[PDB]
Amino acid sequence: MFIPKSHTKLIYEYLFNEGVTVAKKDFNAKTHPNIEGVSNLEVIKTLKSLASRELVKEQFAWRHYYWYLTDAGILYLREYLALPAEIVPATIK
Amino acid sequence: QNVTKKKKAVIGGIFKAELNNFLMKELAEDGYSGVEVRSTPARAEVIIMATRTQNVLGERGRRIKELTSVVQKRFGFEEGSVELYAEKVSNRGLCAVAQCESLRYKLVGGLAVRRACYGVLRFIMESGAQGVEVIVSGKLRGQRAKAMKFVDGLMIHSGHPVNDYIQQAVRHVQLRQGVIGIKVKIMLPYDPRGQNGPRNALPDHVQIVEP
Amino acid sequence: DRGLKRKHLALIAKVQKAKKAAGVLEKPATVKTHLRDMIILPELVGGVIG
Amino acid sequence: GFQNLWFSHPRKFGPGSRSCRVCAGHHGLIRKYGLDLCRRCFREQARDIGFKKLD
Amino acid sequence: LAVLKYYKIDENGKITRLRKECQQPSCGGGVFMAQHANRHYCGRCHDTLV
Amino acid sequence: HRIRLTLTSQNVKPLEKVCAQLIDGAKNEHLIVKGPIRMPTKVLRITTRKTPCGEGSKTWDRFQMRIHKRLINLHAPAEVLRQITSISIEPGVDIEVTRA
Amino acid sequence: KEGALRAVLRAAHHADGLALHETCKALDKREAHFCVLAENCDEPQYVKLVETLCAEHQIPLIKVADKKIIGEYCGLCKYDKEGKARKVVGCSSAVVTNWGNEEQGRAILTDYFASKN
RNA sequence: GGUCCGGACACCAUGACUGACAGAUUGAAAGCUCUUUCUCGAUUUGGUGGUUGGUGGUGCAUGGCCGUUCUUAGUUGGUG
Repeated sequence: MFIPKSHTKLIYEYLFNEGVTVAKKDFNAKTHPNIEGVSNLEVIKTLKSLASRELVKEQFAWRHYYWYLTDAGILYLREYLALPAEIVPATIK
Repeated sequence: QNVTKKKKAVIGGIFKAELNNFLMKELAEDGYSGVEVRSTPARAEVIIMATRTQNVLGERGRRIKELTSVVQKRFGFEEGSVELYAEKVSNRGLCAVAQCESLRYKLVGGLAVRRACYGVLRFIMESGAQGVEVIVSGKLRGQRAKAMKFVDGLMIHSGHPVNDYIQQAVRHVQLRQGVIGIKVKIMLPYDPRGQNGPRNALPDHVQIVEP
Repeated sequence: DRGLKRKHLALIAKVQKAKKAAGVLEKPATVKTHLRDMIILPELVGGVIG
Repeated sequence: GFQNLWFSHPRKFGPGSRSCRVCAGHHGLIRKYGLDLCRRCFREQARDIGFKKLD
Repeated sequence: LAVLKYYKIDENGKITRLRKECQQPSCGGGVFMAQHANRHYCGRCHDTLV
Repeated sequence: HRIRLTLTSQNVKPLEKVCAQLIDGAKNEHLIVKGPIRMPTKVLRITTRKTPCGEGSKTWDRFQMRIHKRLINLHAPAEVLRQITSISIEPGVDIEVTRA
Repeated sequence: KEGALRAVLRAAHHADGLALHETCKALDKREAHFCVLAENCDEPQYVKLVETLCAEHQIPLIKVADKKIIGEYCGLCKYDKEGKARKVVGCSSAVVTNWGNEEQGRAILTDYFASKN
């Protein structure tokens, strides 16, 4: 999907910071409840790409995607986002 | 917030149902058994009854922390307001859901239907249940569907005592040919201490104080 | 009173333009529309609508 | 363009403005007390919600 | 590679913009407006100037 | 002042247990306690068709949830409230305090 | 000094400031600190074009003969688990809106390219 | 009738590719397309694998649920 690099930036930042990400299966919604700026469609598609690349673990229940950051994801996101190796997601802390 | 008590009760029920479904879909491999919600106005405690708390918690309790974060974000709680606690179910053999998932795993692995069903039946019976019924239905042999029932002990069907003594669970298994339904019913034993079963005896079981 | 919508106003403008760009001897060019809920106002009288 | 045409049509009322919270279906929806469950969703979830078949 | 088409390098060495630059509050120098037959269209914005 | 204790539950036994515990606490602290006032129970009924299709005899499932509400009036300006309210607690019962 | 330039460019690229088409709009805002050019740009009218604007707005530049190396000087190529430069693209020109890594070397290259100009 | 890909990921490719004033066009303020030349700039675009979605077929391939046989008193081991 065509997504601005800035929007992907915010999505990845939030995902790495929290360790998890939740999104309702609602393509039309223009505002994610937690991540600001980006739309539900962009959040869903970005994390679906992560899941396809096995960087995240996906679960679905009652019209709600839950996503868990994995170790492949923790490496990829840190290298992509250019953070120090000391920073770690809240879940690992 | 200002919400009628009727709507508060219904919201609590909806929350519990969704939480149960999500945990059932997630910790099925971890031997999930059930969930209890003590939604105190200050903090929402959620007890996850599973057979193996080790896997539920994960390495240094990371999986439970992830689940707490996900629940908070999904249900719009406040950071730290909702807390998850793992719990070890006492008798796995008397928990129908756990045995249903065990049968699911055996059938997925490829154990013969009869062998797996009889193994589960024997284990549940040795665990102390008065009776057990295991039904596996679907495309077990050939294109035509069939249902195979396994019964041992005694089992009640009609009346209120069912709600107290009978514990059921239903699951699906998707094999090459199609879906197969597993149903497990366990009649718990009469436990005066109220741990392995109901505290009150069957209404028709008159017990005599010997002189 | 609730107000005609922008599509309806555009249709009125189109029909008026077609009527203007047409001699009295001949007929105005047909204007095709999906708007079956449009009110027939004097502005439209004379024009040809599909 | 696409921005003002993809979901132009309002969905503020009617059967299309609601859905069962589990299957996203518009048919046979229970709105009493804000359940927002279909007649089939509710039969499965009633015990968990706290409804019982007394009489 | 029409980027070079909106710049005239004077023989001495300095440059002069060959296209009317935009004047929108947000987009300014750099972004150029199309050399349309009768109008000039900002690309980053609307800002049509006839 | 009149402290209002509203205890609501979907099960009578835990609700009455908690109510008795609060009453006993107040009496032990020698407070002016107003007996448990029983509000009329609220019955929420959903009647649905059992079938997931339109076929068969028309049979209906009658589900109902009951809500019981208890009122306790206390004349206690001291922090004996904090104690009596904190000690007694039970799952399935929600209690709330109001400064009427 | 190539390593220092690459390190500086990496942080700018991560910060979304590293930028032809875009490079012009960068120095029209005078947010460019410097630009890297190539002598392999066959287009004669192209080469002189970029130097003038960089000079006009007071944004001195660094010249690196061949383009393919500047393509490597972005991190925009995919690697064989060893930083192996694979499938690079021409980078005839570039701009650095915001500063990057190699703070010490970044300090050096600011003096370097300004001291000799 | 018309629009959008909301065709993940992998691989090979070749300013890749988005978007919008105005005229035309259209039921349409739909940059859908054509005139026009502007603008973001690796996300895209083309192809090959693979997915994804489907209130499409099959209830005579199935699960679950319901109805009915059947609201009647009916049913089954163990050891003999």
